[PDB]
Amino acid sequence: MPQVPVSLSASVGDRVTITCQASQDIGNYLTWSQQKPGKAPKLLIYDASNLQTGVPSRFSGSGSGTYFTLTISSLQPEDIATYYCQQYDNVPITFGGGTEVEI
Amino acid sequence: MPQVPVSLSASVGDRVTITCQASQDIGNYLTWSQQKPGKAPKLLIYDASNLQTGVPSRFSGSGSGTYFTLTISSLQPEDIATYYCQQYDNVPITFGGGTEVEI
Amino acid sequence: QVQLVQSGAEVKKPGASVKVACKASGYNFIHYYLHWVRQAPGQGLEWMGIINPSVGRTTYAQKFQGRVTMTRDTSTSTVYMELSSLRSEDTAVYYCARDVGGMTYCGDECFPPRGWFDPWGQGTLVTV
Amino acid sequence: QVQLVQSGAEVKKPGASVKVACKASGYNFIHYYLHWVRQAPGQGLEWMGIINPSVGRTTYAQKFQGRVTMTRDTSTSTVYMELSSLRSEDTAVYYCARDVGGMTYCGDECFPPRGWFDPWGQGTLVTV
Amino acid sequence: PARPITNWRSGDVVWVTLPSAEYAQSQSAMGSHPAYWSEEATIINVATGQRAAVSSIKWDQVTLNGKALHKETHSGLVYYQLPLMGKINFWQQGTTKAGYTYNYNTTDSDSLWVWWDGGSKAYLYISTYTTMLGAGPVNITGLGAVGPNPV
Amino acid sequence: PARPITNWRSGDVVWVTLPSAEYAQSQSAMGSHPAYWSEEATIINVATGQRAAVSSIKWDQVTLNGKALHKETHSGLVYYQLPLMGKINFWQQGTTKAGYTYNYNTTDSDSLWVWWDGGSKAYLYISTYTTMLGAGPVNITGLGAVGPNPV
Repeated sequence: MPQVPVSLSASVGDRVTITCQASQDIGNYLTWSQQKPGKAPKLLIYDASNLQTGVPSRFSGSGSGTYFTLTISSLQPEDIATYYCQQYDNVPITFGGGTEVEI
Repeated sequence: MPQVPVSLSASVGDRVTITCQASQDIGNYLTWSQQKPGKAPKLLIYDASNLQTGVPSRFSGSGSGTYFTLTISSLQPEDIATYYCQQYDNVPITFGGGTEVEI
Repeated sequence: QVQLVQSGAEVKKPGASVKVACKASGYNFIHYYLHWVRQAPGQGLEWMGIINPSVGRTTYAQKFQGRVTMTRDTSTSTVYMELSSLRSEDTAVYYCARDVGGMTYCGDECFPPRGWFDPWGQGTLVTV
Repeated sequence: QVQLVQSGAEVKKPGASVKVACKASGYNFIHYYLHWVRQAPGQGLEWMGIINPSVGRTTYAQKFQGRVTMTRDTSTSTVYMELSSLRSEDTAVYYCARDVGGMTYCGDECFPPRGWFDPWGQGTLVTV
Repeated sequence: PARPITNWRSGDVVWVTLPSAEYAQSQSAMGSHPAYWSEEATIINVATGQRAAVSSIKWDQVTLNGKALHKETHSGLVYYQLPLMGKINFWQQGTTKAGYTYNYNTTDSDSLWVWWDGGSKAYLYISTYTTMLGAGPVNITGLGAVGPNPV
Repeated sequence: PARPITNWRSGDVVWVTLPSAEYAQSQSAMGSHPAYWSEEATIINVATGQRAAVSSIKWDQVTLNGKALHKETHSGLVYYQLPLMGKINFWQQGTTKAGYTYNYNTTDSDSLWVWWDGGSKAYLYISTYTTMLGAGPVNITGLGAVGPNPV
């Protein structure tokens, strides 16, 4: 599951879009997670687009089938982390590769 | 639910029989519990006769409907306690009254 | 591991509210009914009421009619008991015990809820 | 409260067995599947296998085929991971994550088990 | 709390209750066959224990296997479908008087149907053949297992 | 673990599996009507998650609502009964091909039946009308709710 943007830096308050590509159809069995340097990865959205409770409304998912995307409306400083796309369709779970977001 | 024996003392190694009488038909919805002076009551048998896992095989229940009884084959010193019969048939749970057993 | 832990012992003056909690761990809190049983130091066991930890329904005893309220907290898996008038005769060890058999999803189809008392709480002594 | 706690970090010599546990509390242990994911300090996340805490079935990865065994303990609500050959490249943070959606009683009828990762473990670092 | 009651997956077990149920001679959502309905129904997830009043669910937000439910509009009324693997088993509350569905002699599996007005009023419909439990009002209880999305 | 899988109560939900099920033209335990049976069946308690192989259960120790099960002897074979509130819902494993019971047009509630030889061999029987899912062997999955004891 290649992640087309590997490292994107944008001004504070800009919009960020991160895309994931699959090798076969998954549907909505994909999730977006955020990982800080020392921590366990925190879950942003359940499925292709389903916001977790507590995550602020900047994060929102999209996409279906094979092409998935993650969009963020504002680029608050708490967004310096890595984001991952991981499918849960087939038995071998695989991850994206990660994007480093800077300001 | 009167308990006919209120206090019975028997020699170590004797057989102990404790009877409970109900005001109405209960079926097998009765349990026997053992309580030490300072403790929560410990459970001997689930139903009219169904031994708890871990309780020695001395303790054995019997009876059905209205007349219930508790039997003890040997009277090891660990038996100095109080025993209670409590129904779980109708909405107000009621207890027996207790028997103080001595050696 | 299935276990119920109760709050510490308290002493109250004649006329006061005592709130006793019973935390739950090791299973599904909302699946099992819970009870409260009082234990005077000399007398025997006195059942006080039952609670549904899924909808919050209660069923109190005739003696403890206008004085007892029971509540639950799903988030922290705790059930609460409150005694209001609190005369000197309300000096007892209060117990929380998990009920089995009927598991709160049948509804009224299994609410003569039949089941022996799976783990009793450690006990909490209140002195008035 | 749903939570998974892992054992402390460890350091091992090249060639050894490391056993990492993940205690479970706040829910039904036997109802949910669990996974194990490694995290090399520079590289990304590597899923290693899945476990059914009800029957004990496993499904490992091709890379960790002859080196990884996973076990469970129903009594203590814990799942275990073992790495055998343990070369220097096995320096990673190992994670336990609870799987949702398919809940071990359907069987094969829901075992492409679909569900995101509900709480990840705190992580355990092993250095070879 | 791991998966919301709104989220559904194949293999979920659902315990429905249809209090003071009425009898509808023809139900459009099931191709004009009789159904039982209650306006105060409750959906219970047996394995996880979560429950919700049917009238309290925003049904356009309900998903099954990651996708939105299959909905049909019949004469201006919106009906949401929750497919099940197998037939829906229901019986009169408190009795052993069991009912049967319209496809009693058929391989076709049953599916729950919900009407929702977009606000706080909703019904729950189950396939039936006749007044085998009466004309209503009567309390009934249904049990079923959630199945894959329609193709 | 609160109540053993051997202890049954009214309202329990049971998820049965009958791998490699065969078809019996007449079953004595249900009054000479067809049934599906598997010798490697497994019983799942959906709400509590416990499970047990049918062949691994000593069925003379199984109780329902505090009392032993109802058993019938037919031509030297002992059959144990687990009554259900409603009909038993079963379907072919992995497919939406559902089956139906013998009393498809009847109020009578269905009931699981088990044969046991006293050792480590046991079958599980479900009421059926015909070979609606085939003559066997075929994997099937059943779902039902435990009901009160027979009178």
